[PDB]
Amino acid sequence: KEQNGDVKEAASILQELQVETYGSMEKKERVEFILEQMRLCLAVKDYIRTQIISKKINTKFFQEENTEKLKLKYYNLMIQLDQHEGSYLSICKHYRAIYDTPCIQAESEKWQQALKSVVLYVILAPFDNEQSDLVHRISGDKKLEEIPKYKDLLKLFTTMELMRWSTLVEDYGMELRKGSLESPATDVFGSTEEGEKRWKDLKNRVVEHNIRIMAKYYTRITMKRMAQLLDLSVDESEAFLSNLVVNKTIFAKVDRLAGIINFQRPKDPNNLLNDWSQKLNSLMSLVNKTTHLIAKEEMIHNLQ
Amino acid sequence: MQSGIIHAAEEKDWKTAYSYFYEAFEGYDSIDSPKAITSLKYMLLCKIMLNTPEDVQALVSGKLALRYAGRQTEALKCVAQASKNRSLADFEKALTDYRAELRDDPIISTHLAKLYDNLLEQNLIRVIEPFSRVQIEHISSLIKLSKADVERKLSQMIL
Amino acid sequence: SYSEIGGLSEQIRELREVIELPLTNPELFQRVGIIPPKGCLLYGPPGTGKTLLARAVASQLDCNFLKVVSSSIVDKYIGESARLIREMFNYARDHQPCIIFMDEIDAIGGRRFSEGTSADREIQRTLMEL
Ligand SMILES: Nc1ncnc2c1ncn2[C@@H]1O[C@H](COP(=O)(O)OP(=O)(O)OP(=O)(O)O)[C@@H](O)[C@H]1O
Repeated sequence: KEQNGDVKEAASILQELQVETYGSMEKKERVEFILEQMRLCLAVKDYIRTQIISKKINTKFFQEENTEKLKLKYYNLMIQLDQHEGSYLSICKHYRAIYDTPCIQAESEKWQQALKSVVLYVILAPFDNEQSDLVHRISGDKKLEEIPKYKDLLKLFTTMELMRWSTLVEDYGMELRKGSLESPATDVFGSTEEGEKRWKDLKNRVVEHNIRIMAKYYTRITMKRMAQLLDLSVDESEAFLSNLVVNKTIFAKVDRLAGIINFQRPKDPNNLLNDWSQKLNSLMSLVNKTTHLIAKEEMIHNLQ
Repeated sequence: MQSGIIHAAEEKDWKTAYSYFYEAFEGYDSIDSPKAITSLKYMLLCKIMLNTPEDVQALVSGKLALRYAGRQTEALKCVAQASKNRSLADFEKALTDYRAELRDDPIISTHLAKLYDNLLEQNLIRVIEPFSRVQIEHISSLIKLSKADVERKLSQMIL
Repeated sequence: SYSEIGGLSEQIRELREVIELPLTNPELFQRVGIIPPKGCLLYGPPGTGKTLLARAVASQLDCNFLKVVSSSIVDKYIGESARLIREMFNYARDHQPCIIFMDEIDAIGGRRFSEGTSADREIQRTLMEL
C-alpha cells in the first residue's frame, strides 16, 4: 500500500503466499489475505500467474459455513478473470454460485440483475450436452420469468424453428437504453472490442442454430436458398460451413458449383441401414401385438 | 548435436534425431546458456519434421523451458502453431520477423520445402473435406495458386 | 522410572521426539518435507539401562506396544517364526500405531561370515524376512 505496488512488489508477496498454507491453518483472515494479491495481479496485466494463484484458491473451497457472506462477494473478483480471455463457459457454472449471494439478499436491484447476468451467458457459451441440461435447471423458476426479455431468450431455445435476426436486434438492442438493469449489457457492450466479439458470437450462435434443424430436415437444399434463409451472402455461408465441417459436429457435403447442398443423409450402404430400419420397424407391431391383446381381453371381461 | 545434424541431412530416422538433441541439451544445461538456448531450436524443429506439433507446446510449457524462454522459443511455437492451424499465410507473416532465427538453420531449403509440400495438403484437407465435387478455379483462390501444379499435386495425393 | 533413570537427557528427549512425535504430530514432518524415521537402535553395556529406559517408554507413551525377546523366534522345525514376523507385522498393521521391542539382536543379527551348518542359514533366512 505504501508505493501502491507494481509488477515486482506484487511478485514479492506471491512466493510468500504458500509459505503459511502448510505452516498453519487459519479459517478466515488467511483466505482474505490470499485473495488480496490477484486483484493487484490484474494491474500487473500478467494473467498466466493470476490463474495459478487462483488455482490455489479452489483447493481451499468449499469455504462456505465460515463466511458467509464475504467470500461469496469475492467470486465477483474471480468471474472478472475468467470472463476476460478464453472461456465463456467457465463463468457459466460459477455465476450460479454468484447467484447464491442475492439468495441471502435482502436486496432487489442486485438480485434482479443477478438473474439477467446468469441467464444471458447461454448464448456466449458454445453449445454442448452440458449446456442443454444446464438451461433446464434454471428454466421453470418462479423468479426468472419476471424479465420480459427472458421470454424472447427462451423462445429461441424451445423447438428452434426460425426468426429474423434484425427483429432479434429489435428486442436486444433496446436493452442498452432499457433498465432498470443495464449491467449485462455493461459487460457485453462496455468495451467496444468485447461488444463486437460478442456480436459475432451471437451471429455464430444463431447461424449455428439454424443449421442443426437443417441437418435433421435434409435430404437436400439449394445453396441459394440457404443464403436468403440466413440473410447473408453465399460467401459468408461458405465460411460458416467451413468452420462447421472442421468442427465435425455434423457431416455434410455442400456442392457450390451445381448449387445442390445437403447435410447427410449418412451413406450406410447396406448392413446397418436395412438392419436397424427394417427390423426394428417390423418389431414395432410385434411388441405392440401383446400390448393391445390384453386391452381387448379386459374390455370383453368388463361387460361379460 | 552433430549426430543430430548428420541424421537431419540423412533424413532416414526422424525419431532418434530428436533423442540426440535432447541428450545434448541435457549436457549443455546448468553451465553454458548460449548453447542451451540454441539447442532447443533443433529438437523442436525435428518434432515439426515428424508432423507432431501438439507435443511442442507441451515441451515449452514445462518449468525447464520457462527459464530458457526467449525470442527463439516463440519462433518455434509459431511454427508449431501455424502447422497446427494449417495456414501458410500466418507462417509467412511470422517468417519475416523470425528470419534472424531462421538463418541459423543449417539447411533452410530441406525443412521449408518438405513443410511446404506438407502444408499443401494440410490446406487441401480443409477445402476438400466439406464437399466431394469441387471446381479447380474457385478452390485454387483459397490457396492462391495456379491450377496446373494444383491438379498435379491432387493427382499425386491419389497416387 | 523415566525420571528415576537419571541420564541420559539428550537421548531420552531424542527418542521421545523420533518415537512419540511422528505419532502425535505428522504435520510438523510433512510440512518441512522430511520423511519420519521408522527405526532406532540402543546398545549397552557400555553402561546399561537399555530395557529400563525403553521399557519406561513403552509403559510411558502407552498407546500400543509389542514385546519381543530374540529367543522366541527359535521355532525349531520350519523357521516359520519368519512368517510369525510377517503375521506379527500384519497385526502391528492392525493395532497401529505400535512399538516393537528387540532384545538381544546380535544373535538374530548375525553376519553369516563363514558358511556353516544349518542354524545360521535359517536364522539368516528370517533375517531376510526382517
Ligand atoms: N541409568 C540407570 N538408572 C537406573 N537404573 C539403572 C540405570 N542403568 C542400569 N540400571 C539398573 O540395571 C538393571 C538392569 O537394567 P538394564 O536395562 O540396564 O539391563 P541391561 O542394560 O540389559 O544389562 P546389560 O547391558 O549389562 O545386559 C535395572 O535393575 C536397573 O535398575
